[PDB]
Amino acid sequence: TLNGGITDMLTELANFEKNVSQAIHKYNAYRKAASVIAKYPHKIKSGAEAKKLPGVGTKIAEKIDEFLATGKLRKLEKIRQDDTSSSINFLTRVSGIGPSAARKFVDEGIKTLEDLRKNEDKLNHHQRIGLKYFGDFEKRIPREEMLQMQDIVLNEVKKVDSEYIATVCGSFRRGAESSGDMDVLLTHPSFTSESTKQPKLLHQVVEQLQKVHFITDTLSKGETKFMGVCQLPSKNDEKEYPHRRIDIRLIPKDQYYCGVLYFTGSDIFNKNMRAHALEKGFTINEYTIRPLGVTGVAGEPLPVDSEKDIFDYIQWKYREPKDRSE
DNA sequence: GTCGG
DNA sequence: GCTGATGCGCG
DNA sequence: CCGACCGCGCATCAGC
Ligand SMILES: [Mn+2]
Ligand SMILES: [Mn+2]
Ligand SMILES: [Mn+2]
Ligand SMILES: [Mn+2]
Ligand SMILES: [Mn+2]
Ligand SMILES: [Mn+2]
Ligand SMILES: [Mn+2]
Ligand SMILES: [Mn+2]
Ligand code: NA
Ligand code: NA
Repeated sequence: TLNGGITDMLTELANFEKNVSQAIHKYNAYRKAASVIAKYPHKIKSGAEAKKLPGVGTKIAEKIDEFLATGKLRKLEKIRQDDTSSSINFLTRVSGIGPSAARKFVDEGIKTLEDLRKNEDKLNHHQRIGLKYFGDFEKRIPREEMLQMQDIVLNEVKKVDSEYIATVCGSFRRGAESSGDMDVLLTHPSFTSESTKQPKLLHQVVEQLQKVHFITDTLSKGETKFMGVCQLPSKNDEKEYPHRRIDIRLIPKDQYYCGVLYFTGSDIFNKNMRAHALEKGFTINEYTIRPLGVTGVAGEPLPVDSEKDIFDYIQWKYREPKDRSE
């Protein structure tokens, strides 16, 4: 946290451009500036010193100069006290409310958690669940709870079938002492790249996890990705655990290493790696790494036996999950 | 907003 | 009733 | 200067 003042303001500026300005590339530009400054090993003494980093241009060095001069930023003061901007920003904290719905609510005068209760009937299933667990979803998960969460899913999973393999990923796999949610990568030998039919795989795992009252709600469900809510079992009914976001992702077994690389993250690392893959003639997704043709068409998937195999393809020295929190 | 082309 | 553009989301 | 800026899964609903 050597430059947290600067990275905090860049993050709040990125969030402003996503939620209010609906400018995803200005959101991404600020996050990239913030991620690069988080990585810089000297305390930033001026915007000129920051402009030397890839991702920090004139306008950000200007905001850093103002921020170090005054301890504040005028642009952010305006945004915090703008009724629309701050109300839109607030609503996007509800899961299911993104920048479009937020702006439309505020245009209808719906602009506080109470207002969303009065108009519960204007929310889709996802939003209504995000309002229901609004506070719980902002609570972090101690790694101690994560470990009990991991033990419950792994046990239930192969109480459905021996051959399942469940890998908890996301920030937990990177050794985070606390996590935003639970991200679970799922595989099975009967579902590979050339597999057919099936897809009753995610459902039986989800259904089993519901049958033991671990999953409590569903945000979305498909044959490869599940998004929902879970909860650690209440200790003899004594101040229940917060409800938690869980994501389960079912990847073909022969594609496990691309899948685990993607789901381990972090998101900015994934974006940095895939960009770097692009320069060296590759395209990385959660299934394959494919070579880039002369034109722009992607080639056939390359053989992958390890997370490191992908790093070498793109001439990146392997970085362990702990070192992936970009 | 940024920076490579 | 249908669907594909749009929205929201995952790392 | 100018435009590209990772990659993809699922749900909703305007316009038929
Ligand atoms: Mn009100
Ligand atoms: Mn997560
Ligand atoms: Mn997640
Ligand atoms: Mn029951
Ligand atoms: Mn995330
Ligand atoms: Mn590079
Ligand atoms: Mn459709
Ligand atoms: Mn421009
Ligand atoms: Na720079
Ligand atoms: Na949201």
